[PDB]
Amino acid sequence: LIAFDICGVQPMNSPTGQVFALRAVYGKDPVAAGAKEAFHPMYGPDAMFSGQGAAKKFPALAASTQTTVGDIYTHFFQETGTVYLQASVQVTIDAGATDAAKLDAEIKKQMEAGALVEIAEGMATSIAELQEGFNGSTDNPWNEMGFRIDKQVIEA
Amino acid sequence: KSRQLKAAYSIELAQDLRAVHGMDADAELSGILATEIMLEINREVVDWINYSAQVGKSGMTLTPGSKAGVFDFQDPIDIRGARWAGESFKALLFQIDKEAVEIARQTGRGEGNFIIASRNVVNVLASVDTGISYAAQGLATGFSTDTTKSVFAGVLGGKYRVYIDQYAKQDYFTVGYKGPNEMDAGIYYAPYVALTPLRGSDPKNFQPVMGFKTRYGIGINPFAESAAQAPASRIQSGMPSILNSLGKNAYFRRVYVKGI
Amino acid sequence: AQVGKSGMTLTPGSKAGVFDFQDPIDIRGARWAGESFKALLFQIDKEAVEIARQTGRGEGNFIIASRNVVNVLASVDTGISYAAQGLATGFSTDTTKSVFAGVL
Amino acid sequence: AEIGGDHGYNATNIAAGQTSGAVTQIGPAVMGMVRRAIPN
Repeated sequence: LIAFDICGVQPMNSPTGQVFALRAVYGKDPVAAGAKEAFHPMYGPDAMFSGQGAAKKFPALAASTQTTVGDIYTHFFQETGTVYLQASVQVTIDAGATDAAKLDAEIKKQMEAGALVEIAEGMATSIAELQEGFNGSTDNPWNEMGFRIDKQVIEA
Repeated sequence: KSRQLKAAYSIELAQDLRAVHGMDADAELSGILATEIMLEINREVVDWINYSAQVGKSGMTLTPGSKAGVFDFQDPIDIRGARWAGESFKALLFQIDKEAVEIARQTGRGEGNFIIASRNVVNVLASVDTGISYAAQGLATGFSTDTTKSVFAGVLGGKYRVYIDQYAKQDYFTVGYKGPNEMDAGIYYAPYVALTPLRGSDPKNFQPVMGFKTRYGIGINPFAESAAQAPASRIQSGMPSILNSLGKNAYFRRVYVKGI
Repeated sequence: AQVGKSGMTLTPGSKAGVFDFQDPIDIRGARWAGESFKALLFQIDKEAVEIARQTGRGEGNFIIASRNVVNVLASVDTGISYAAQGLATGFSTDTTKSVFAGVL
Repeated sequence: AEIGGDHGYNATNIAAGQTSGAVTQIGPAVMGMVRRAIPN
């Protein structure tokens, strides 16, 4: 038999213990639908989260969306995660892509076409300079991050 | 341009973390914010390279019978008549050098000497003898093929420094040139301010205040578009925009890959 | 175990979860066992990396497989070369003296 | 809040030491210089 060469053991300290997990998160609500794990390896990071991302709201990149040159549309792929793509051309994104898989495919096609390009940047200094209500400015919060710890339990 | 993020945590939560796990959570939250910032910076650089990089398998680098920008390992024109993988793989290496030659053609300073590629591309590169031989294939040995020990996979032929982009959206590879001076890079990051911490409390409820701010700036070599004997009005910005650099940077070319 | 031969480890013309050595897509156009069998080794490394990626820890460092898979591995040159096929001598294929074939 | 301000990533305004705020800037200093290579 193969005793343990391909398996961990952790027999006991006491019987039927528990394991904890630390997940780094962002978006101001650690436990929520739509919440994102900051360092999850299968998804890309929001490269502009602290930057231009924080500075504004972006149109979603979704089926039937009309691409406006120079703007940035956003998405999140089923794998590879965060998407920020600058519009290089005046095209639409497959109005029939009601299937998230189809939407991801159309986005990829537009990227292959050079229609959509990966982009990241910080924000203008003056935007940053007057965040948090400074000098009478409004609607200017900083983006936030943190962590949560959760767990799972066993029996023998 | 600048960046700003906060922790915005409650003291009671920190107190419980001490009680349960021995955690203060101050350093932990700070570390997360700083980590994210450093991550965002490195991505920005990579993304601008791809943004500004030209199309490989295009123009002087395109065989007329192909698809203008994608290398399909199953397509006879791209694989240059090659049979199965032991020959098809070699065909990509060929195309890479052709592109590296084009890089020198446009930069005037040297041939491409570094590649950023997907993990699948590297797995292929690492599976073959890249030198001149009759055929090649086996288990990868040539490069690290992982994504957790390093980002630097190894060097093709002792010539190109190959790194892995674990966040590539599908699968593509960029080849480019970095000369001995920093100004010979084409693309560059020029930091001014990094990771300045902010601290305090908010009297509304006196909960803790914590966060970071930065400011850097990036740029483009004055001759990077390599297609002009003069800039408009003798005065320009070295900063990217669509007009300034999308698909125009002489120091790099990229293609999509299929059939791996 | 997750279903392999899938996702970013699957080519467009294949079957999702199975590697068929008679299938020209799966064996990447190969003909002749000395070149065809080798295609699996390629697939294994691809999946080993996907493991590192998914876990954020490290790539595959072991394989457990049917005797028939092992016979294939044992009978070919798994190193990087032109082609090679012969008797299954690279790794143990026994049951009596082991459960461990060797290191691929 | 007192504002230093910035530029619009406008090369003219940068060269000119202008601002969106109240700071009077000196102007950009140096990032070195380049020249075309001669061939070969």
